[PDB]
Amino acid sequence: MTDYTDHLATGCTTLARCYILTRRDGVVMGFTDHDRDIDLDGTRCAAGAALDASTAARSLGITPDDMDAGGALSADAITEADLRAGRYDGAQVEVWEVNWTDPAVRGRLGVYTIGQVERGPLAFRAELRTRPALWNRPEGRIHTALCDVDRLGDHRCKLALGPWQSAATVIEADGADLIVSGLDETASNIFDRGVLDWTGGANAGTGSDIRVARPVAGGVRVSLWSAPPFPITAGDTANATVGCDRTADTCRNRFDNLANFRGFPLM
Amino acid sequence: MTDYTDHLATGCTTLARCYILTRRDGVVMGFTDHDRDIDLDGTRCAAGAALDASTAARSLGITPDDMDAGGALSADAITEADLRAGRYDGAQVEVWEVNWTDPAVRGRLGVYTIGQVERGPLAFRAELRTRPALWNRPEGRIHTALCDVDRLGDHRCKLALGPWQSAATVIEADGADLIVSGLDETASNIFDRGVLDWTGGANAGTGSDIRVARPVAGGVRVSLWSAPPFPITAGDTANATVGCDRTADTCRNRFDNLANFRGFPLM
Amino acid sequence: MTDYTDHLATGCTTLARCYILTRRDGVVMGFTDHDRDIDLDGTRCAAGAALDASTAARSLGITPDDMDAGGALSADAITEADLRAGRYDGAQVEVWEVNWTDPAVRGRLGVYTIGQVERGPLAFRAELRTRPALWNRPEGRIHTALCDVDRLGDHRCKLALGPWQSAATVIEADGADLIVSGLDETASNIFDRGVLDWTGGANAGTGSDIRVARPVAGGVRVSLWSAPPFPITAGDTANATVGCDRTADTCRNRFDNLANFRGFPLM
Amino acid sequence: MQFIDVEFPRDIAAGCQAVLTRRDEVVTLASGREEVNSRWADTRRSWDAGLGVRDEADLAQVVALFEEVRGRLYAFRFRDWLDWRTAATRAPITATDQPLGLGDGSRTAFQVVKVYGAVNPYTRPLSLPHPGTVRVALDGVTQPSGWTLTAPGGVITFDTPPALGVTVTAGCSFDVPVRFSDPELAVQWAYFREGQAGLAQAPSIPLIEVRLDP
Amino acid sequence: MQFIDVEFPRDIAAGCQAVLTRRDEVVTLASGREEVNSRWADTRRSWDAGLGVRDEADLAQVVALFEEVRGRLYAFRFRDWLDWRTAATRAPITATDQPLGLGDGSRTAFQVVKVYGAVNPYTRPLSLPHPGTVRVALDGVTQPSGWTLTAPGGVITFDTPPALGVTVTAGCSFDVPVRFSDPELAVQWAYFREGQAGLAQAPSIPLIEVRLDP
Amino acid sequence: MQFIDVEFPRDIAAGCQAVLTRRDEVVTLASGREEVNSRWADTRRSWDAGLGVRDEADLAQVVALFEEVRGRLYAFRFRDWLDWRTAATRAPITATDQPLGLGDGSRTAFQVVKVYGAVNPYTRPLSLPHPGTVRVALDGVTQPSGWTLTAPGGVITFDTPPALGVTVTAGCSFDVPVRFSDPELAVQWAYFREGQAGLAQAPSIPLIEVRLDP
Amino acid sequence: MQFIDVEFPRDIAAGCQAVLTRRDEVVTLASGREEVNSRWADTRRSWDAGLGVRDEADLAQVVALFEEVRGRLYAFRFRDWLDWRTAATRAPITATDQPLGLGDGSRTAFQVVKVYGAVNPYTRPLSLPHPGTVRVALDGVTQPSGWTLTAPGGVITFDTPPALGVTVTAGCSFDVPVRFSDPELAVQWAYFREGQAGLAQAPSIPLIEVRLDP
Amino acid sequence: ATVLLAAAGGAIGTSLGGALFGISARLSGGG
Amino acid sequence: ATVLLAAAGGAIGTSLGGALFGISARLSGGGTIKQTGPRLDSLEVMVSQEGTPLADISGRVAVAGTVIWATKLEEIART
Amino acid sequence: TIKQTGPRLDSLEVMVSQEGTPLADISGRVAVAGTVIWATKLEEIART
Amino acid sequence: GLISADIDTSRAYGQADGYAAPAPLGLGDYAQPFEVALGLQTTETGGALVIEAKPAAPLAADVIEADLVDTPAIYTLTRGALEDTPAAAIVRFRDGLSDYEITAARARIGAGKEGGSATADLALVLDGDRGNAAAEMVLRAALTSRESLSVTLPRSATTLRPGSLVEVTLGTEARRLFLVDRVVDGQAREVTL
Repeated sequence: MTDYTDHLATGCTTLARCYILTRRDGVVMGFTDHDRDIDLDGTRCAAGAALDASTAARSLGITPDDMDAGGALSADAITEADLRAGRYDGAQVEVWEVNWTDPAVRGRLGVYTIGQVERGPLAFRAELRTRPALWNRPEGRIHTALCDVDRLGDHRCKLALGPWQSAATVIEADGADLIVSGLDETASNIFDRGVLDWTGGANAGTGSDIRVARPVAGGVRVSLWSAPPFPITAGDTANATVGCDRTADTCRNRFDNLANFRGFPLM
Repeated sequence: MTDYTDHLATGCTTLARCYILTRRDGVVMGFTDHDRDIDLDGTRCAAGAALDASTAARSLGITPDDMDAGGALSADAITEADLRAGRYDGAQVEVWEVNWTDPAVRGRLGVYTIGQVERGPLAFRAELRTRPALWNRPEGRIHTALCDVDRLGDHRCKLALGPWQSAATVIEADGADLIVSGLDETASNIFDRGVLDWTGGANAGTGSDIRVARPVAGGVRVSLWSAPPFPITAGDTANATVGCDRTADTCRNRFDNLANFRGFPLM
Repeated sequence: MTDYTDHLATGCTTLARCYILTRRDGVVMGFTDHDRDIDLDGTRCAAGAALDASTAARSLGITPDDMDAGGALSADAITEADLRAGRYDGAQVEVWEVNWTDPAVRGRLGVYTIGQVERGPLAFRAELRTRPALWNRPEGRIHTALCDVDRLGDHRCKLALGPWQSAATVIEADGADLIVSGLDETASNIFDRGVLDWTGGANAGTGSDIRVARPVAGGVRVSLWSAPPFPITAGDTANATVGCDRTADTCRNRFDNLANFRGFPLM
Repeated sequence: MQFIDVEFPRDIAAGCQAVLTRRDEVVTLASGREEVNSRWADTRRSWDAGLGVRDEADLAQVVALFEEVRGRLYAFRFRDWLDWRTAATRAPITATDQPLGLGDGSRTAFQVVKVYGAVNPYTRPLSLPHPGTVRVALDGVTQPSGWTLTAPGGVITFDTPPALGVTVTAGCSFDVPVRFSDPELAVQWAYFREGQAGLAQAPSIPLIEVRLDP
Repeated sequence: MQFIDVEFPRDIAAGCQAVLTRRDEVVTLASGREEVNSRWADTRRSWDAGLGVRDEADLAQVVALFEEVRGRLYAFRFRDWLDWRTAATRAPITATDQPLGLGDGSRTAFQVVKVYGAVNPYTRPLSLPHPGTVRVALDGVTQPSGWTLTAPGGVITFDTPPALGVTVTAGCSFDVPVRFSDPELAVQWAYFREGQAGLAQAPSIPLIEVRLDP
Repeated sequence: MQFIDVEFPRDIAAGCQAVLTRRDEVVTLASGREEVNSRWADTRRSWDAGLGVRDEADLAQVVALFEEVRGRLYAFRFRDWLDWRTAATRAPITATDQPLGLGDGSRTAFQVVKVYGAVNPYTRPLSLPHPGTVRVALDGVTQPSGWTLTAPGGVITFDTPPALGVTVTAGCSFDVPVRFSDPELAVQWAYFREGQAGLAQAPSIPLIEVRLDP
Repeated sequence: MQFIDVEFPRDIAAGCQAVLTRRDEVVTLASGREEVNSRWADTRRSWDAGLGVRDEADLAQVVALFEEVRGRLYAFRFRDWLDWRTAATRAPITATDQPLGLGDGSRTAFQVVKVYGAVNPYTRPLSLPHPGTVRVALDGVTQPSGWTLTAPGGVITFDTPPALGVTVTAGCSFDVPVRFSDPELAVQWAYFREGQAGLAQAPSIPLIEVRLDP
Repeated sequence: ATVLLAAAGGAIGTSLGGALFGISARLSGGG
Repeated sequence: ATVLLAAAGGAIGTSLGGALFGISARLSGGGTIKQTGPRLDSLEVMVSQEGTPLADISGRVAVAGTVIWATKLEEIART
Repeated sequence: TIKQTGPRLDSLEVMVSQEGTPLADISGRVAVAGTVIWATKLEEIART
Repeated sequence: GLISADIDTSRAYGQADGYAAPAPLGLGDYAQPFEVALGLQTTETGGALVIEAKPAAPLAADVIEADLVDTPAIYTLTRGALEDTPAAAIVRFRDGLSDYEITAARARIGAGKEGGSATADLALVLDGDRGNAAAEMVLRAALTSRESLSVTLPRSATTLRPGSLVEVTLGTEARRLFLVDRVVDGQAREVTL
């Protein structure tokens, strides 16, 4: 950006800032402000329908900066269904100021993450919150009676996992209560309060929580807490994940990881 | 108004909604929106100036909505002196939507209570608060010290009533300090903290609290807590009421309602 | 202003209100609204780019009215360097309404103190807060372990003072760390936490707090807590003031005013 | 109400211009489905006058009338040539030309109404029927008398109600209540003195035919 | 809906404005990027009338007609000179001139459709075919009886559906539906009587061709 | 993009008015130092048309073209006389008049470009070369064939790339993509029927030459 | 900076307007109190051009020239008639006419300076002396060689600095620097070809004399 | 006269009135 | 022509929206965001409940702590 | 009118070891528990 | 849960005897007490957290008002009221030497300039030497803070970053030490000093 400063000083400057965007899925859109698409470092940035709003919010993070960048929705670059899916949610966009006059000088104006997303019939508004804002969300590190093991296999949990987890294919598409096949009766009720990551389909390992796993005819009907993101077709592969109630007793019955038990029950 | 919805679908609908209002007095003014007066469901709604202001505020009671209808003052419909008196205040207005095209179908769009009134030399604006807002006011149910004999004759209080109540007429009109006649010297100081409902005149049994009752020549002079609303003529019929200090001893001396004393003298 | 009211009643009124301003220094500026200069009560108020007053806020001290009398800055009347110095800060301006028609009738519209002051390249904006606002600042009367004697020699302190205090002339201008001469080695470190009122120069007895008083070659280098207001030239006369930490030990060692310590340290 | 009866001279009315305003619309979506919502008080005529005041003395007379109204106390009468004839302006206005309605044997009172259009005529009740142009015709024969016209009312009351199946035809000149839109009065007077003048037309004075709200 | 069919006089129509109203644009970023929003069912027309009134009596007739609908109740029948001819102003409209479509052996009903443009034509169904200008044609021969024309519908229904391979061609005058844009109407009539004037061009009468939602 | 190929008639183009808009400016302080910041898409041409439509039947043809575009589906072709000749308007346009560039032995494709200037010519790529006016000349001799013009592309591709140091000179008429600024279309026809006319020029129609975003 | 020198044709300049832009006023309270704010280095000149084009071919040339700078890149050379003559429109400019200054024996370089006003003159250094109108004079004699004129600089450097007491006088035509005020250009060209028109004046081409920051 | 009534006090009043008599969790969003 | 909304509720919405989602000491003046420290470990008490999140000290501090798993009671001889 | 909501104030007053708190400085007749000041250690005659 | 983004604390300084975080919230909030006591300002540039300590003078950029002609009002001074300076600023901080227990140390304002009194509690455990030193520093720094200016910066100068230090000439007067507070970086940047 030093040469970019020089370009401004000379006055021979053409703005080609490219708002490269990496979504939660990891797909990348160059989105350059310049009307002629520029490949900077091998990355074409789309001239078409690139959100402008270049100044937006520009503090140094003392104030978390949400760069409001309402942009014309480009179906090709951005999909409404994906926005609804949330693939676009939590998308980190690195705004690099580049010059058409010189591709070599790229200085990142800011690192931003879309935090607030809004939609319109043909256009959309995005608030590009800075990393401090996400960092500033409070976790609280609560310590309490129930196992805080939570998701199994985490570094704190040190869960062996392994054999209990099983993979199944959906036999019937019932939205939240889809019936699946390839799951044993024993497997059911161990996947209760678990997840059903869908290898098959758009989810690609994204799983709605299984509120209830109940054995039925033709495999286990799985009642998810919520309807699956994307319409899940029957026959889509899913990896059922063992669900622990994370009660000290439940943790003990299922795995008995005394060394790693995060449930401090008595007082 | 079901037919009115059908009329809306046809588009052949002329609005004749009438803003019938019942105040504390209970007098009803149609105040119909339709310029030609329409009588609906046995209620004549004159074409008094309709109260129309800005935009509809509609939430189904999740949020209490005060509707700020602005109505040009109509002398027949509203009187400023009565508004000052507050007979108008506390008015309940039911908006019944009717169709000029069809007189038969009348449905109440909403039931609202006038709360905040702003007056102008020739026009007035009023807020039609919903019933939840009035309900939302908090009594609090506090219980301490003084007996709840309180206002005499309250059903929970179960006051004997009967003999203590008296009938009086005003010898002189002095606003707060009006001299009264027909009251015994004994009655004075027992009617202290009492009420003096005036059967005669506009008050019609509405009485300012008597702050102090002291016997004087020409009949007891009564000092009210506040000046009576409306000018009170001398010789107006009045009803004299006992005042309960609510001190536990006073409650006991005057009525001794042990069965119904919400008094906690010694703790 | 009784006659001024009469002037308004006649309609023969010309406004000559003079915004007499007394700064912290005590210098007085006429600042009259009337374009023709008026010598009211001897003092001459010239228009002098009088600060403009437009939207009247008048509350009788229930609300202190800080009039934003920002007018074109008058260089002659007011100096920016003095404003930076703060001599202009805390200026008490008494707004006296006067009439050009009659000099004799002068009634103070209000007594005001400039509190919030801002500047523009050729203009200034100032808030003339009423006296209650400054009075309303909360001291709190805190009582705690350290000597609350604070600045020595106050009526409460009853400090002997006297001999320890000394007078010095600056030998080197180092801003906050200016080296001074004429101070004994013993005097150094007794003036630690002291003040260095400068008799010489614009300060005229205004002294920056001495953060550190460490003896060095050519007299004591005085490290003030802050750079002196106004540029202090070498050789300016100064009066060094003894600084007491107010620790009970310090209070005892330096003066031992047990009678007036204002310290409650040992529990 | 009774109002104030002050005639607007037709000569002053000469040269004036008017506009017609309707209050029914309130359309719906852009689907092509539109709903008409009517709040009434539609088709009011707005008149701009002050024309044909001739010399300043005549203008003064109208000004005096404005002063008499004093900011339009009550209502002010205006005579409209267009409505004066039930028939076409060249054509004679007759009892036969406007048909009031049909008696049911109890219909003593008939409002004088101008029906505008044919399929769904908008009716203009006539508050003031100009006197002496009123002709009433019963189905059997023209009625010389027994119809009691209320001049403020605009209602003619037959002492004996017309029998069932009897047409009532009445034609009369139209006098319409008008309330001035603006308190201020614009005046073009043309200076007299040596360069004698008197402006023939004063600037437009806004007076609005008003359908009074009951 | 059923709507209303009320004729707008052709003479008044002679003095009428024509402006094409089209929608569906809402483009995107001004970087040279264009996105075509689709409002749907557009191509309405805008007109200003009253320039064809000619005289006071005729002016009264249109005003009465506006009063009849009381503010555009439902539909209003407007004669559109431009769409009246399926061919040309100087060339007679014929059934063959406008092609309704081709019968498939099940296609009993054909709406009169005006195809405008060639490669990507927009077709406009006509609500009211002007009576007597409606002629039905089939590829083999001009078609006479057995076609049931719904005048409000604009649909012509062959009792026996035309078999595959016969082109249905119908050309008719267009009585387009209209809804007035503004309730307010300016009146320029010129006072008659001694002046004996009258006005040929009443101004500010605005109407929009309306594609009624059925 | 392929777009929609609809020609704007030269006769309709006749009589039109144009404006030129540049997007590079963004100057700095009042010190007298100004910095030029360019975001691209500069020098677009804005056209107000509909002129010279003569009789209304011809205007109807333009209206039909507007209907065909249906709110400018894709882009619409416009013929610019000013750019049609590489040379001066009276002067003949020749392959020699515009020099495309020099081949390096691998340069099969040459864009048709209008160089606006001498020291730093702003180049306008020609998206659509009018066919048959295209003349290609190799440095050695005029090239009859082997240059493959992509009409939508505006690129001429030599089957055998011109050798190093070989000048390519090509001159052709310019057809430029235009997208209309406003969905509504103003219409001036002046009426026909008894008062036969057909307004010679319809009111300005905003159509903007747009450099399409890639 | 280095800037750009691009000539603006004199014939186009003949059409161009002249206005004077001056700053530094911002006075104090309007009670009769006045304070002189100083913006510094003002006296720019405002102009509107394109009115001298005469014909379409010339209009094309200026348009191409505007495109050459692609939006006022750096400086633009403008011929100013008013500043061209140090003396008068009817009187020849001479070296003696404008006084550069007096050499002190160390003053090698003198910028051409235009002194305007007498008692408190404002002097304007000229960025570009028009070539060939630059004549150097010394009190003893008109000065020929040994003065190095930096045409971009506007500075003339004597190799041997003039000794004290000799007046340096130089008068030259002023090729003033200009930066266009607005990127947008209005094109009034009048269609040629069959029309054979062309336009003398093109409106809306504002330019501001620019005091370039060195 | 005096200054700032509109600039500060009036400014609060105008904003405050709509809020005071106006219509009556982070996770919730709707609030 | 109807009732309230913008008169009060709409006004609430417009005023609130800018304030609610906008840009993110008397002596200081700047009002730079800093959190004045609380009393912290002063007067720390042994809260019986362990549900509260633990102190997780990052430096040397004196903590009473929260009782966790006290082993019931040893009732050797109450009276 | 600007107002301060009534505080608990004196009721339920307890002696406080910490000296940070300012003294009451009462201007009328109030009963104050106060804050312990300068306790002279303690006299441990018999620890157990 | 910071994602191991580089945090540069080179400007940052200071020592804490001890700290306890009962609930870990935002990192900035966790460090907010530290920021006042040690004297630090937390900023993030390009995904890297630059903790620029308050008055650590990481760098000062010198700019000239005459040079900056972007707006006429480049000399607007955002001067403070200076009506609210605590004469006494007792700070309740745990004292490590005194058995790690909270104690109050009153910062003493210099000379006689005071506008009421404000006292600030401190979570950080600090030594007695630190006590009554840090508290005193804050009072003095704030008076300087009250004097302030507003200026407009050209796009060409991209050097300024919010939270940076500056030495802007006032043109009429010599350069005054300033701290960038916020810059609307872009074509026109307004800098709070």
